[PDB]
Amino acid sequence: ILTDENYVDIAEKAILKLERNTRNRKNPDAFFLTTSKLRNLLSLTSTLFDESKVKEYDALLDRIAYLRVQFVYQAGREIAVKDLIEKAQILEALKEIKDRETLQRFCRYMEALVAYFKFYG
Amino acid sequence: ILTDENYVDIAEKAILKLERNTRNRKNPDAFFLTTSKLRNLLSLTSTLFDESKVKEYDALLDRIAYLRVQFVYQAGREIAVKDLIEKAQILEALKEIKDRETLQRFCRYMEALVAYFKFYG
Amino acid sequence: TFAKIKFSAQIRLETGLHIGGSDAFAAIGAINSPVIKDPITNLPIIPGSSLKGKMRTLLAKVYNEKVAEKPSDDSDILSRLFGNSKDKRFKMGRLIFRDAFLSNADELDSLGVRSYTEVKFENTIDRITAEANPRQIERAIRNSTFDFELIYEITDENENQVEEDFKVIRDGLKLLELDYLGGSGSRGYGKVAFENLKATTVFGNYDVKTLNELLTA
Amino acid sequence: MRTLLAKVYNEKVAEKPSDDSDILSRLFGNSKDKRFKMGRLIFRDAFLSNADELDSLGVRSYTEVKFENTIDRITAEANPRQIERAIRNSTFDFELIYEITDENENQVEEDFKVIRDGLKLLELDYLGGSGSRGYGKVAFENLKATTVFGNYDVKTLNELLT
Amino acid sequence: SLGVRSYTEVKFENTIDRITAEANPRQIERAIRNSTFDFELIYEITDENENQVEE
Amino acid sequence: NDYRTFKLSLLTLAPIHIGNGEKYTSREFIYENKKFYFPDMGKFYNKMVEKRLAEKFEAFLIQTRPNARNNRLISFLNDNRIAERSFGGYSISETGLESDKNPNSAGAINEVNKFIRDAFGNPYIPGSSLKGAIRTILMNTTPKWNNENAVNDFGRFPKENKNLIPWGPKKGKEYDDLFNAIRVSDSKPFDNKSLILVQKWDYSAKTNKAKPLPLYRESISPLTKIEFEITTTTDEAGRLIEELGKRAQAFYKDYKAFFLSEFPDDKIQANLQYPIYLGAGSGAWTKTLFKQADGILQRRYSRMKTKMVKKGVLKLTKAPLKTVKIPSGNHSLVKNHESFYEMGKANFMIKEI
RNA sequence: AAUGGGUAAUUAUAGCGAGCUAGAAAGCGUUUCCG
RNA sequence: ACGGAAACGCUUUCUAGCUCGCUAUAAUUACCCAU
Repeated sequence: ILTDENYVDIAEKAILKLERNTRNRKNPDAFFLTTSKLRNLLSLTSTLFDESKVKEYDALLDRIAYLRVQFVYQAGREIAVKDLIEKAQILEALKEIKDRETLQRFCRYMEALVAYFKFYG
Repeated sequence: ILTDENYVDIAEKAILKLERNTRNRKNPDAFFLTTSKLRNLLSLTSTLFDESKVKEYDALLDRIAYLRVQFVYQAGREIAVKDLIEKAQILEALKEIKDRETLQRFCRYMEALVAYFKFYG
Repeated sequence: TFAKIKFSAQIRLETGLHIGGSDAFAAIGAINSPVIKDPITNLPIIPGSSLKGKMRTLLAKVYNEKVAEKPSDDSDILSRLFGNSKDKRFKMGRLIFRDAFLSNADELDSLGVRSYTEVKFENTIDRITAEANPRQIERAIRNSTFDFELIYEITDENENQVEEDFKVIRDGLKLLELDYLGGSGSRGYGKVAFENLKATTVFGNYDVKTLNELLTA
Repeated sequence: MRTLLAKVYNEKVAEKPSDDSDILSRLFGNSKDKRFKMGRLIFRDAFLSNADELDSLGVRSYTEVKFENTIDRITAEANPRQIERAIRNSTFDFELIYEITDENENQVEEDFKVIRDGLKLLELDYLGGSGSRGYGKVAFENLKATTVFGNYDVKTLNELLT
Repeated sequence: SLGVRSYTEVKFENTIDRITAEANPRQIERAIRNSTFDFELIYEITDENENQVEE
Repeated sequence: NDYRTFKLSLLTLAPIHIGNGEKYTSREFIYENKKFYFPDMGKFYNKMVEKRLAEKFEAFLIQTRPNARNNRLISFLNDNRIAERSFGGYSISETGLESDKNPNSAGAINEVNKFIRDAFGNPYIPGSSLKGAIRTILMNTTPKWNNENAVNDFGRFPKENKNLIPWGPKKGKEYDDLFNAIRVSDSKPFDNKSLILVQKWDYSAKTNKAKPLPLYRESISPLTKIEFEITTTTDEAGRLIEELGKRAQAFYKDYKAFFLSEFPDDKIQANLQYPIYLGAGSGAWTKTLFKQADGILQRRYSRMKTKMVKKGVLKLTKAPLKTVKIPSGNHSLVKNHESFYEMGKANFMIKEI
């Protein structure tokens, strides 16, 4: 669950809980999750955040249900993405996405994940 | 039947109902359905999902009727595919595929089946 | 005296070009790297930005001594036609690259065409251990002919050069045939021909009789 | 449309919009003249006419986003742009209020040589945004003049808008 | 209910100075379109009108 | 003007299959005459619904027979008297070496692959496929890239260091990117009639019988001339392309040293030009910088399809026998009878402009 | 031994995610009625 | 017989100039299975 107050510090604490590359101490603290892998998940959400500002919710919810396909498929393979969606509660946040304000909150919640990934990188 | 809201959690509950390899407990919980077998069914649907975005429905419905050939032929042999199309209501979903929105829904419904197969594997 | 000069060339492919975009909600086991389409007709198009980005960056090795680090450092024969934002008098210079959409909609048909964009499966093979990594990218098909619509713009500053500023257009229409018009370029992907160029005067009553015959050599 | 018409009717390079000639300033208005304020033309914002005709066709959203990286010149890097622009065959209702003041005299027919030519340069140059990379190509269709305020006859004028 | 978060839009404009081509931006605030304002014009009748209440 | 092109005249001396990632299954082709026919199965289904056979046709695709020719699509035509060609028109001829030579099993092939095509239907060899063959030659015959490569540094060993040839934008420093300056173009679209649909034959050292295999790749017939334009810009990528006559032979001489030793010389054939291996054929030692992959490569197949105790298995076909007769006398083109070629063995010669 | 079948992997990977110019500029700051 | 009366916050102004969705990438690997 994430509200309009806490959808950022949940996303900050999520990135800090991503377990680093403790192996191979040359250039340490790198994440198993990589940048271009995470942007694939953002490009999904950062085209619904645009269309939610223009369209209504009911003419848009077909692409919203396909996020639950994509966030599982991108995490079902290449296990470092599964490390994200279990720690950052992505699949639980898609359970509560019933309105445009929450659609614009989760699509903005993903942008906080990309922000602190780039900051703590 | 599957609508724009429920075409994913039906597909999630379908994969969980696939009976595992309860025999041969070394590396357990493997499915009788395999990955490269399922991708043969997806490559059928994930080339109509491309052409539906470009072409109309009426100049495309010849390949749609041949899905009912393929999903029966691929399941008439090698019975683990028949375990899929009876549990995941594939042949019932092809009865209601009268429009581009439903064509893009079933072809997207198959992608949720491949997603949770890879995730629960 | 003010005049506008239009160039109605025809961009005909030989190897299919891939001016990409990104359909963000693509599919699994489908095209994960599409081409940019026309948003209504869903025909593949060539934007003017992919043309202007390949006209300039191939004429910046030929008509540019003291090779430029930035596009602002082009040596003021190239900036006179391609614009230069770091200059008092070269901003928006004299060329407009209109988008080349599609011409042969029904000449590709009656050759046998399912879709106007083909799909190519491509497989990054890992050298060690022979791992496979497939990808599916779209291409505009082979005999697709596009509508090149470059527009020149004559002021009273142009005097003697007018005609100097077409050999750079003619060579930009020639240095690109030796290259690829965008694309996953190294392998095929836009070895393209610029057929039957024609300059006309669409405003201001300027003569192009001596101007056309230097575009046919 | 002023700067396109500025390149035709000035006879010297106007460094200001006030330095445009007396045929531009009595249409688009001038602030330094106490005689050419309250300029003759009134341009209204154009809205989507065919929002229903773009519906029931192959497009869904009325804006498409174009992905447009640059390439660095010596190191060949990339910097991706996402420039939103309207879709291809959007049709916009355009209206062009002209005000026949009693000081107009015989200039009414001279202005329509200028406005039509301003509508003919916009069909050659672009309209807003990155115009040397596409993004322009405006076609003005169904050009016709009607009198929204009384006592003028446009019967011998709609042939100029052929 | 025709979702508008603030009743005044902010329009961004600029100016292209001639001969140098350097823009000069501007942010002017405008009330949005389907705002409906209530207008009350009051014509007062006295004995000094004398058949001028239709002219 | 820094560009300088080449003409790689690729001459197929072997069945060469390329691409398309999809396959005609069984019951999707009719063996009517001594030539195959691959219909449009959506167009085939629409005519047959109009001939009122759709319930019989789905009942046809579920029941198997002890015979095999009655489990192909031609039996559904003869049991219901279909008398038209008229479908999605694509047909190739055959040789008799596709199926088992014995007549009873003839025409009972299954699961053919497809060859890569444009949207017109005319096949071609793409430039992306020909460039991957060049890269392995340029991998294995440099002494600087064939080093102790494939450092994993994490997890499992199969991760090749792809950041060993510079290819990225590489910020700060100047963009070199050798393989951007090697620009392989596509083929000319050739004709369907040079397609013969060979099958894969496995051959090991022990168990000297060459076992059949149900791959049925529609391959290019040998002795077909295909040209390629390869344009190179810089000097370093300029020099590595005319050198290929000394690079591809040095590759194949190092590749004759093992996996083309320990075999009879009957199955292996001569070169007669500069040798090269296109896709979908002899793999994992041609699609591989092979010195550092031998120990590592066999880890992936501790399975039922187990890669052998030796390096690998020879990949063979059965294609019709042809000769070139270019030297003094007819060049015999094999060293055996019974029509064995090795799959993917191509040959070229290179020339500027 | 013949017969009849193919089967299993990967389904894109890594990078960039916008940069720089302008950020308002010219006028009018009370006029008329009035002593 | 209102510190009142008459008075448009208004005229002029393109969100514009420069910018390649590009870079590397053989649809390939393995050789059996059923009785």
